Amino acid sequence: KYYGNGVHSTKSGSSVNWGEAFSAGVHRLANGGNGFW
Repeated sequence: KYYGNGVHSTKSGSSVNWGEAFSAGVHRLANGGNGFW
């Protein structure tokens, strides 16, 4: 499930929600993985 299942209200930030989801996960890999590189 990706780019579709949004916890927050899409009304407020539909496009911002999708990106926010993935962006949030980056924090996990940022501690031990790729992160943003």
